[PDB]
Amino acid sequence: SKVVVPAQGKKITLQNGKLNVPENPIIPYIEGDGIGVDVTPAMLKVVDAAVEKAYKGERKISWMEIYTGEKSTQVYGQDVWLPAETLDLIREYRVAIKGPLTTPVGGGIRSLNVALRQELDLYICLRPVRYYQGTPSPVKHPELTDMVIFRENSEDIYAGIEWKADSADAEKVIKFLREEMGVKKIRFPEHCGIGIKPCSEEGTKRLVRAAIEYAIANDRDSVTLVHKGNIMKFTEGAFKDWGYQLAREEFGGELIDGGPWLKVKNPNTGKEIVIKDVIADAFLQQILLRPAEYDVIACMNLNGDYISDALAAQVGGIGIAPGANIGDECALFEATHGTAPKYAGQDKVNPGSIILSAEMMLRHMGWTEAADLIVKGMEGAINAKTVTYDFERLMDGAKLLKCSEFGDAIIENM
Amino acid sequence: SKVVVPAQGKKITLQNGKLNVPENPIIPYIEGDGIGVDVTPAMLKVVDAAVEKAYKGERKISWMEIYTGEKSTQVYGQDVWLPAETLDLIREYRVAIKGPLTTPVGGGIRSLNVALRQELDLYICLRPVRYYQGTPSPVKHPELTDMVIFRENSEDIYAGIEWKADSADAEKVIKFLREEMGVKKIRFPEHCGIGIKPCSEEGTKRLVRAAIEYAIANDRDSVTLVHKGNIMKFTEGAFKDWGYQLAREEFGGELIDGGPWLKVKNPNTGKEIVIKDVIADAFLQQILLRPAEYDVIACMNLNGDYISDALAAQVGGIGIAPGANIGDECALFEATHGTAPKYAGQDKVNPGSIILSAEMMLRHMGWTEAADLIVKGMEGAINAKTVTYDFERLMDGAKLLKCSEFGDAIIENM
Repeated sequence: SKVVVPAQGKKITLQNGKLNVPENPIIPYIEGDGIGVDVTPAMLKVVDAAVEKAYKGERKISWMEIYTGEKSTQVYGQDVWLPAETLDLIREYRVAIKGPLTTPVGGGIRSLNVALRQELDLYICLRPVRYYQGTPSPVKHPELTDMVIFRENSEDIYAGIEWKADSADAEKVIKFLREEMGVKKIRFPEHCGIGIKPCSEEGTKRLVRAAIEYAIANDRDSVTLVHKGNIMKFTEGAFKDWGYQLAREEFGGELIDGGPWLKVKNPNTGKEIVIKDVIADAFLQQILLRPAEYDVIACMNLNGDYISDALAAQVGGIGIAPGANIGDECALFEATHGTAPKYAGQDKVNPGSIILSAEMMLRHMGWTEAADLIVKGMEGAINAKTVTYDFERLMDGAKLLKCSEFGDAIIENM
Repeated sequence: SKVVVPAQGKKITLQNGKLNVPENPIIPYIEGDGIGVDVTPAMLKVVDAAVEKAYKGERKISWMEIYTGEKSTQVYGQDVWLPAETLDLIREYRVAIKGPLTTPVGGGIRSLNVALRQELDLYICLRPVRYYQGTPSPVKHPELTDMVIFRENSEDIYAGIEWKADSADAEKVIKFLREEMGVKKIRFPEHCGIGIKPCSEEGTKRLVRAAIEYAIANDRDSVTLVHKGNIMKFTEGAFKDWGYQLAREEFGGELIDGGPWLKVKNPNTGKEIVIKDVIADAFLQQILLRPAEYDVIACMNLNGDYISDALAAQVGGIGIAPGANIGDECALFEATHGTAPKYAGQDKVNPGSIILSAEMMLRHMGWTEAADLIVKGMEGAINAKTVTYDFERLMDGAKLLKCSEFGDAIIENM
């Protein structure tokens, strides 16, 4: 209604579990608030150059701007932070990409990023982190990290089910818990905020299924379920048990030794994938002390959030980390950093996160050649030490480029 | 009843908020399971040598063995994992120290470490992590880390309030949430485990009060409240607000700029302590990229658990990290690693964690001189590269010592 659909261009189609991508597909993109205004132009330009180069003019993306966040209020009026038609158009066109998003405080509005994930049921938050050679790192051996995070997006304490301390609601559920359920374990029931943490069998088996499938499809070496199940036995501990059950039941997993670990034989390469688990606080230690031991990671919402952020900091990628939210019906790729408003408009932040999320978008579309050209350009620009301000402070002998110029340096190294 | 109280020795007394420690105090110690049998002898020997050396024979600790874990079942019978009299004797003698503890699976027994914390109301889990010069680290600059963690021990998702998927209880509380509370946000209400996360005003203000007091008493530079309050507004977000409120209300904090940060003037040194906050997933990134910016940390149960484990791994201290659980009436110091049963009895693991928890025990007793002699010995032994197997693998040119021998190397460097 305020989105103008491209006169040239055709919709991507879902023909039962498989995307049928035209040569001129319409992709919705949400520009983003703050530095979204800088990074999103850089990404439309390097993706267009990559499909122009890979398919020699045969394929072209028809970009369609849709709205969410601060820009949606400037287009539809001060009150609409998430238009109902963004949800519809992402549902419809099947794959979209977005920049960083401002959620307001003061108006009872919960996280717009989490709102897109939950409203469209994009239950997989897929976070690849690997080291790009030559980026400045805080750790001695960042090249040892090559992990892919499958983070559950629809349950956990992130579902936003909670009531304020002293609210009627809170008093009511605390009354129910003490009187009807007989819980004598809340230390101070007065002036007490309550949050609910749900974890279901359908919710964890659909994420774990995707993670092992990823491992079979890319011959990864192992799937690690991370959980804090020694203290949270019926949510986090249920996650690890339903995860192992699904690897036994659906993937024909077998005990290594006398357990608990399983082996899944990859029906294509013949190799064995280890399904193992590790407690989430020892895992935060293990990614720093033995990163080469881990590969594909499956975990719940909160932990997945912490794990990816922590891993992206050790490889030097806080600003170049890609991300996707995938459901059965559509996928939304995204810059995983913030709106950074101090820099907005100055053309200086790193466009690397949304550009590498656009390669994940291309790869997902089946446009592998265009997608390999972007990570080829990326490696080259960083190796050329022809870099953005955030990488040049930490590097000696680098050449400082603006946001837009690092975009052309990715195209030059293609 | 099976503990034999020392014929020489006198009880420590609490004479309103202040410990009155005799020259020959009786300290309860729980040996611990697994490698507890190796580390706890090393710690009784280096602590005795440190008080012998510091006070030239005037003071002496009367050690009294009490029981919890696997050894309690061998003393009181197969079913008693936590005797009621351990709780009483730690209450009574005021300060105790313990080794690693085995909680059994199969018998519905929740975490014995968490059980001591909650049953004795030791609401502060105090975790100091600093770098000891010359220990092998995974990061380029471990010397930049010097933080003290104040982790809330009595609330959060760690209170163990939860019900299994498909249990009558679970069905009942999910029914209450959907019908009586009108929650339409649980994605899959069938086959769903539910955990409760409580956060009260009394529960967070008593931890934050201790953390700022620590900062005033040791002239630390700042207190950082870390929380995941953008998604969990009424528990984690209530934590940050009640934390700032208590710094305004009780410590006379003032806005820096137009907020949100506060300044508290230290009434002894005149210096300003910054009370600031940072979201918990960006904080896991910040301790690796800018560790010198942070000092005293206050946080809730789960986050505190993750933060300390992560910080102890980057300074090379997964096996030398000290810890305490402090309440208003008693304190329990502890090895913060596991029972490690494969090595148990072999005299090879690092006794550094329980020894440095014993210096925190000594310091807490007011026996500062004996406590400085232990960290003097520690620095010396590690600097002499006269070290235990876990540090020698990662070091070149080290001399390998057994557990007991690293204990004598701490005494030699005293």
